[PDB]
Amino acid sequence: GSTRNGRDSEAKRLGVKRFGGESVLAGSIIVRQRGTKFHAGANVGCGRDHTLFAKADGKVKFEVKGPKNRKFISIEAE
Amino acid sequence: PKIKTVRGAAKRFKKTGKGGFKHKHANLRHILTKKATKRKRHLRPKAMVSKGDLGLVIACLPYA
Amino acid sequence: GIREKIKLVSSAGTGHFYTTTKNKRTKPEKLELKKFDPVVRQHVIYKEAK
Amino acid sequence: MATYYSNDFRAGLKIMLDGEPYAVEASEFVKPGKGQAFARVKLRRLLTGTRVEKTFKSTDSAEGADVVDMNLTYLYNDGEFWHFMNNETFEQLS
RNA sequence: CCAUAGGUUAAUGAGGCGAACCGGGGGAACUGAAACAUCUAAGUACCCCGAGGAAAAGAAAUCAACCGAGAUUCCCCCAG
RNA sequence: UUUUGUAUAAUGGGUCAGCGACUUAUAUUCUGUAGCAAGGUUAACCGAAUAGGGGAGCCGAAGGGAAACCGAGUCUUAACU
RNA sequence: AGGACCGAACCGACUAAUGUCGAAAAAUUAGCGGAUGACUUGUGGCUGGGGGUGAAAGGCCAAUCAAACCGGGAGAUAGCU
RNA sequence: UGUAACGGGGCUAAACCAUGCACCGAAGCUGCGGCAGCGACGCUUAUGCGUUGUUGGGUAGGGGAGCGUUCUGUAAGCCUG
RNA sequence: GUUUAUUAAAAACACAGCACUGUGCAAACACGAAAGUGGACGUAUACGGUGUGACGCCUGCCCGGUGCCGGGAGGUUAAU
RNA sequence: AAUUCCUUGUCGGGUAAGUUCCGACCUGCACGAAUGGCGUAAUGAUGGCCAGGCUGUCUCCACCCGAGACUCAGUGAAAUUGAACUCGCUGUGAAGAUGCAGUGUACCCGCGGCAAGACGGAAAGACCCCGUAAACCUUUACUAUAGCUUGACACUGAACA
RNA sequence: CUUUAAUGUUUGAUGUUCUAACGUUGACCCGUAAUCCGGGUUGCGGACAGUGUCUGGUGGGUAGUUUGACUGGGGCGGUCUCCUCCUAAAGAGUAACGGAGGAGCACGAAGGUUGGCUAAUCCUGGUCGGACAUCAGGAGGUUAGUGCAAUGGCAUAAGCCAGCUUGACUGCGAGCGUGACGGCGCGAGCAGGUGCGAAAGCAGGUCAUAGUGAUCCGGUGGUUCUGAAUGGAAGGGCCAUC
Repeated sequence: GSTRNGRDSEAKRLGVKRFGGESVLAGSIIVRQRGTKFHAGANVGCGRDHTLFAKADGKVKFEVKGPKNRKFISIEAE
Repeated sequence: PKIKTVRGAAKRFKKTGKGGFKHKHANLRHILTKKATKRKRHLRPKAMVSKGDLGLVIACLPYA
Repeated sequence: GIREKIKLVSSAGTGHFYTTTKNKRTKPEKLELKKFDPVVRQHVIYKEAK
Repeated sequence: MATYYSNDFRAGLKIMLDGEPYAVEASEFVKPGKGQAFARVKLRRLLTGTRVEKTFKSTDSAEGADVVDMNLTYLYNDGEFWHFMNNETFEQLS
């Protein structure tokens, strides 16, 4: 007979690129993600694609803050 | 007989001072108004031919 | 397709132009935007043309 | 551009070949073992419309027409012409 | 009617062969384009005519760059 | 030989002797090597001629730019941190 | 009289067997069809390659035919063996 | 097609499970002799070694080092009735 | 009667007849760059083409489509 | 039905029995009127069917006569061929074994026969797919072109309406 | 516009007459012993026909050619780029003619900013008024919304509303992300010029992720950058674009 599926897309290569304590030079993408699964914290910016880019050549560190426990991404400064 | 140059590659590449090649980027001839001006700034200057497709350029223009 | 493309021409002395789109058969009044003119280095009014 | 192949269109799909618009009334798509496919299409002329019968192959067929059949309101007569108005958008028509 | 046309007679010349080169008249397709039609192959193969020991071109209605060079042909560069 | 894999019942060869398949030309790039070295080398041609003349040229010492133009800088830009 | 009839020569080729490294690159044997005609035959002409000829089968054109043979382009091209 | 569902004879342990030591068994490992690559080294050298460390299956494929054949110079030399 | 010389002799091809159609003669048409020939030393009771296939009884409706024939008002349209 | 799928349609004839033949019906998948429809005497090396006569076609083969085959003398081929000291079997295996495993059987070597196997011989499968293969053929495929056809200029001028 | 007439009208459209080009495959005469040819007369055609060049039409009569790939053999049917989820084995990636759906846009506000606001659906009470309109209160909690499929996200709202607005701005861009490459994505900061806000600040489009096509050829605008003797120009180039 016939089929109606067989269609997908270029896998977007998302996820975290730089993990925990791992020195990142300013402007380095850390998390490439759909929505704000991981939120931007200290010294880390958020782009127009919810890519949290580093902003200060330092470390990383994820956390949980407020009263929603949203992994948060900060940048220890070394 | 001496090697003839591919004449179309002669008009699209130019040798730089350390063996590399410069080429004009390829998206900036038409439907431009749907492109953002961030793409229409980065496509405007000259690029360098990558390390992968550098051997294909050398073979098709030996004198330049 | 329907939303055709227009050409905002600068009201300064030069001929710099922005190009954009406009659905003409819903909102047919012309665009009178105020954009940056890089020849004058000022921020003069632009106006729709074809 | 809206090009059509003859194995595609069902009925009412307005096509445009040989300088005249055509409506398709019906089309029977057949293809037999050891032959190719053809569609014996029962068309309809649109400008002088009586009927026309074409038996297209599987390839090719025609461009479409700008062929809108919308509701118009007869409201006026003058000399020859007859003017009309849309009750949805109020565009002129002569 | 003159005259031409034709016929006659004499004189002189050509005719055919020949491997390549050489000038002219005509002139492919396979192929390559990773298909193909523009294009290429290629004015090539091939065909025909014509001469010579060589032949054709050859004494600027040529170039040049404002300074100049001085017919034509051929080899090496310019120059893939 | 070809293949994922052949004793294969897949190919090929009756045997013997002889012949039988990466060449040649000219450009081009890298490797070795020899010469000379910010220089290196001539092509036709001339030549009592694989000598010697001949430097016409060619590549290299400077790049940037589409180009004019500028020059250890240049382009981009109204200007570059 | 007759594209009349039966039937030898002459012309043909319906069936069967044999033959199918044959006696023969299509024949033999036993029967079979036409046999005064749109017949058959000898000699010599004529028509030619996308052309001839064809009571038409794409049959025939020197044991070759959906485009002969020979020579040349030519060592065409072969992503295949 | 023939026993044809231990490989077979045959087995009531020569079957199964447990536990125990023996032995067989490879081109593995060790022994003994030779060979080659590569890396270190010491002290030597135009490079070798009591050395020492290791390494050495191979198709497509890349790298290295050779043998032999015909012919040219060395060669009117040398070998040869 | 003819046919696939060399696996098919038939219901295929041909046929007398039939009808449509072209052709007024320097004919239509065929062969040929052209001259010229065939048609034909014929001339519409003649020739070419196409379909059908003795004879008997017959041959119905459809001009939308496609071809053909005729018409020229109008629209479109080449070189110039 | 030279046409009918279903289907060996259903009915009748013929036969002890008939998917064929003949008649008929009509539910004509999908006849049909000069790409002719339906009849048609004659004719056919034409297609189907039935009957008489006739028989080795057959039940079911028997015997005889000749030419080979067989032996002998003479001459003397061929396709074929990796090499062979070239068994059965059951299993394994590039999946159908003379060759491997287990096992059985078999003294060495001819001759006359028969062909089940050697995936026997002959023909680089014709079917099937594939090649950006080839040829012819078709047409409302694409692009051209001969021929036909239209008009303008040329050969080509003079008078009026 | 629509008729009428005068003139120079641009002229074509045809339609008789004529003979001298031209035709004659009409008779006669000569070359000439020749149903060829040539000339000479004469008759009939006659500026027609015919031919050359250019040109529109028709043109399988003829020639060169094309006629896709995947595919559980091939044809047929389906499919071919992009986005979302699963398969996908907790980094990324991952196939099948595997299981499901979507895109070939929309918007000058649906973008920017500042200021505020909080849903869905039931429940009761209430004029017409019902299962359901508007009003009021409660329960409820984001089961709502998000220009559009799915997933992730969203209360500081990215959801709803209002004012002012054009940053849907030009030149750059450290640094990474992701592709074999062409490319694609993110981006603090820098200069110029603006918007909104008292200000701190935010703003180089939109909640993110589809909404798309390389070159060549050519079109338009700008810029003396080149401009075949020179001066211009043409044509190229660059820039904006189609």
